[PDB]
Amino acid sequence: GWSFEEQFKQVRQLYEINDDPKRKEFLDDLFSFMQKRGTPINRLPIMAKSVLDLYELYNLVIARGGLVDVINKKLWQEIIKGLHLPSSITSAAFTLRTQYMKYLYPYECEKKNLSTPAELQAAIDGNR
Repeated sequence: GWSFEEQFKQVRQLYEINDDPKRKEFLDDLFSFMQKRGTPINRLPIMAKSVLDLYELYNLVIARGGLVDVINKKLWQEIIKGLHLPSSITSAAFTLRTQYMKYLYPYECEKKNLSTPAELQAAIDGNR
């Protein structure tokens, strides 16, 4: 069974990444909003000696033009390329969008309000 405290200590190493005020303040705001449940994100795996920085995923998403733009254009390949998969490419694309949707879709919309969950379905419906 996967222990919950294991995901908890993984969040502490995220803050230890750097004492930069921008990164520290960002984590306090993002985790605090989703803190409604009280637990961190979905999971935080460890890459060799590096930790999967959530900040990197968000910065890459905006660097593209918006999560909805990425879904409708299906530019998940660009983010997957940065997150080099081992060699099995499991639900790599699917795994990224679901965890983001679980606690980062409201946060992204709150910070920029790129679009509404209504038109998002139009973007998701086209993919299907």
